[PDB]
Formats: sequence, structure tokens, C-alpha cells
Amino acid sequence: DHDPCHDHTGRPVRCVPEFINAAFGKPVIASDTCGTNRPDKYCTVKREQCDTCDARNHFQSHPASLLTDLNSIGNMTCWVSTPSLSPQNVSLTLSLGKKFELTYVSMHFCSRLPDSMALYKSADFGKTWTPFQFYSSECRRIFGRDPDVSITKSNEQEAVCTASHIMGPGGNRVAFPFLENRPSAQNFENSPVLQDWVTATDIKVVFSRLSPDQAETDDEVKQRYFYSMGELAVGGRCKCNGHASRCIFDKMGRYTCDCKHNTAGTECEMCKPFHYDRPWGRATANSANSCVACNCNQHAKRCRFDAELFRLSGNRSGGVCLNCRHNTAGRNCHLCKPGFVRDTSLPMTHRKACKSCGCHPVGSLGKSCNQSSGQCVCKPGVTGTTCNRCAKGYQQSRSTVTPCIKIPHHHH
Ligand SMILES: *[C@@H]1O[C@H](CO[C@@H]2O[C@@H](C)[C@@H](O)[C@@H](O)[C@@H]2O)[C@@H](O[C@@H]2O[C@H](CO)[C@@H](O[C@@H]3O[C@H](CO[C@H]4O[C@H](CO)[C@@H](O)[C@H](O)[C@@H]4O)[C@@H](O)[C@H](O)[C@@H]3O)[C@H](O)[C@H]2NC(C)=O)[C@H](O[C@@H]2O[C@@H](C)[C@@H](O)[C@@H](O)[C@@H]2O)[C@H]1NC(C)=O
Ligand SMILES: *[C@@H]1O[C@H](CO)[C@@H](O)[C@H](O)[C@H]1NC(C)=O
Ligand SMILES: [Ca+2]
Repeated sequence: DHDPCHDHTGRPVRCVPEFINAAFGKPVIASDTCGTNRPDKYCTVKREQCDTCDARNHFQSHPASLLTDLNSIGNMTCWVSTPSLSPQNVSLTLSLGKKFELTYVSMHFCSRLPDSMALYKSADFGKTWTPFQFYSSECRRIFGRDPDVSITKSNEQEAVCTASHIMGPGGNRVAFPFLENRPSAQNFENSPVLQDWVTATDIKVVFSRLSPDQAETDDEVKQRYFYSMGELAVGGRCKCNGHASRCIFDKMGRYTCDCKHNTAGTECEMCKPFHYDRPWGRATANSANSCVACNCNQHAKRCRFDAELFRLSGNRSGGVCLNCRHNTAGRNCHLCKPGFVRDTSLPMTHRKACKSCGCHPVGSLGKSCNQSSGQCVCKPGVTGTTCNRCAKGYQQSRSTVTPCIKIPHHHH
């Protein structure tokens, strides 16, 4: 149908997947959920209102799945942690299944806004995590960071910690935009540091403290300390480096880019086989940086990119063909192997572009012949196109070093 990766004439152009809420309809894995072991009373103030949380009944259950489901206008389904007068180390983990480039992470809390939480991302499918924003009324003591550290050109990946969520304008909704206040934001397409900043395969929210212990048996106030949230939204695009308009499931089940521009890899981050004439690049407004096919004059199955050759060509071509067949030779299989010669009547792409020199081994000095006329390298006294007969005045000797000696009594 419509390929947004080529313009109406067919020229390659930059293309990106559509911007989505990439959290939506994906599992969130909570470290703790109320009503898991036994019913649990929890209470929220508005007058105080208590409910029972029991995971065995749908009307009483608050699983993490509620975080990325469809919400009704006055009916927000909320996940709820287990009431404890000592709540901490409670985490939510979301797998995107694929690298995305993220614009924002939004959290819509239900009861109270948590005092201290940390946002992390992974870019290796959960193997490792780095922070990217903190929230706390005591950044220094809790998270070992100064509050509201200024972002300069020399710390654009700063993971800021702030207490400004507390009476913030979003109320119970907290949104972190990845590019806000980043100096290189307007130069994103030429900012590897920012391109790294916004790349993630997973997100993780870690809650450390509900309140600074500033907010009747203890079973009663226990029913007020709990984490609770109804909407986890992660806005971004599937990362394809400008070389795909959509991501798909291939026939092996992998979620991956629908790579265009003769690229390959799950992120279109390398060139396809036999497309190694130019270095890979990310597409930009100026140019798609489409990978370029090697030229092996129909004589080679594989090729490789040689960077120094590319730099010597004037940054034009850099593919080196591998194992040229059919007695061809050269980095483009554009020449003839030693002992062969360019059959001019056929094209270089023909399976018989290079015909044997046919040089008679005894009368010639080398197997290789004149690449233009085919004439072989004749020893003294030898003549012929392939140096296979003695010249006038010479006669076949016995030695194979000098097979033609002068004829005695023959005038020269
Ligand atoms: C918020 O939304 C939920 C989910 O309902 C869906 O979403 C809303 C937005 C709307 O689009 C609905 O049409 C959707 O279905 C509401 O919960 C649902 O409420 C209705 C009416 O009370 C209830 O229907 C009865 O179901 C009985 C059987 O119940 C059991 O079986 C179901 C199927 O296995 C389970 O899903 C259910 O949990 C029970 O275990 C049946 O005998 C009756 O004849 C009705 O048909 C739905 O089952 C119920 N879905 C649930 C609980 O998952 C919320 O409604 C609120 O909660 C329930 C418990 C009542 O107290 C409601 O009166 C109350 O309003 C809704 N909250 C709002 C609107 O404030
Ligand atoms: C929090 O829980 C994890 C998972 O068991 C554990 O590895 C970690 O040590 C706990 N505490 C802290 C302070 O990280
Ligand atoms: Ca919800």
C-alpha cells in the first residue's frame, strides 16, 4: 500500500513508527498486591472510606493489570499494594518487549501521592537498570542526590531528584518528559547521548516511602499506608533508526521493526547481507542513508565492508567481494584470475567472462597471459598464441627449460 519509507518517486526517506502509549495492554509485574494471601482492609479519605481487597473476587481485586487497561471516565481501576505500616521496596516492572524511544512516563495515582519513588529503565530486557528521575521530600538522605540539579551540556543524562511533585500541578498525576530541559533536545537527530537517554526496553517504578510518617489498634492506621495507582502510560515510538514505519511480529514470533532501506536487525541498526558498500547510518531528514548493495558482477555470494577502502574511494564505495567464482578476481570480481583473460564478446557478468589463457606450459614462462590479446609469455625460440611451437629456424629439443634450440646450418 503506502510506504512512508519512500516518496512518491520511490526515493528512500526517513520513516518512524507511530507514536503510541506503549504501556497499554502490556503486563505490569508488581512486587506486592493486596489480597494475595488473605483479605485486606484498606481505607482512603475524601470522610474516610474503607473497602476489602481480595484477589479471589473481581469486584474486590486490584491486580497490576489494571495499570495498563482501558479506563472509564469516572471509573478508574487501581492497583493497590498490601497495607503495611512500614511500606517500602515495592516495585512495578513493565516490559516493552522491544526497544522504544521514549518521550514520557506518566503515573496516575489513586489515593495519596507517594513521598519517595524512583524511576528506572532497562535497555537490555531487564538485565540491568539505570535511574532516570527521582521524587522525594528528602532527595539527599533517601536517594543520595541533591534536589533539582541543573542540567548542563555536560550532564544531559542527569537523573534529577525533586520534591516538587508534592503540591505539583498534576495533583495525583505525575509525568516525566525525557527531553524537557535537556540542552541538546532541539538537535536530537545528531545527539547520540540523547538518543541513548530515551532508549528503553523496560521501565521500573520503585516506591520507597508513602509518607514521611507525617500522615485505635495499629491494624487501623495500617489500612491507610499503601501504594496505589490507576494508569501507567509510557509514550514513545518503536526504535527503528529512521528505517521503518511500523513494528511487527515476524514468522518466528519476535517483535521487531519492519526494516526498510536495505537494513536489518531488530532496530534496523545494521545493513542486510550483501548490502555492505556503504557504512550503516541512522536516517535523517536530509537522507535515508539507505544501505547499498555490493557489486560483484554476479560472481560472489557474500561481500564485506572495508572502511579504509571506503575512505580511500572518497567515501563512495567500500564493499569487497568474497570468494569471486568463475575465475574472476578483484574487489568487484571485475578482473580475471591469473591464467585467464577477458573474453571481450561477453559481458563481465557472464559466467564465462574469463576464458583460460591456454598457455602451453613447456613453451611459456607463466600461466598468465596478455590480458588484452591473450598472447602468452613465450620462451626464446618459441612462437604461437599459446607458445606451443618452435619458431622458424628452431627445433624441438629434449630440455624442458629451453625446449627450442637453434637448428644447426639454418641461416638466420
Ligand atoms: C466500574 O466498572 C466495573 C466493571 O464493569 C465494566 O466496566 C464499566 C465501566 C461498564 O462499562 C460495565 O458495563 C462493565 O461491565 C463495574 O463492575 C461491574 O458492575 C456490574 C453491575 O454491578 C456487575 O454486573 C453484575 O454481575 C453479576 C455477576 O457478578 C459476578 O460475575 C461477573 C462475571 O464473572 C464478575 O465480573 C463479577 O465481578 C462478579 O464476580 C450479575 O449477577 C448481575 O446480574 C450483574 O450483571 C459486574 O459484574 C461488575 N464487574 C466487576 C465487579 O468486575 C463497577 O461497578 C461497581 O461495582 C460493583 C461491585 C457494584 O457495586 C456496582 O453497583 C458498582 O457501581 C464500576 N463502578 C462504578 C460505575 O462506580
Ligand atoms: C529490595 O528487594 C530486592 C528483591 O528481593 C532485594 O534484592 C533488595 O536487596 C531489597 N532492598 C534493597 C535496599 O535493595
Ligand atoms: Ca486502570
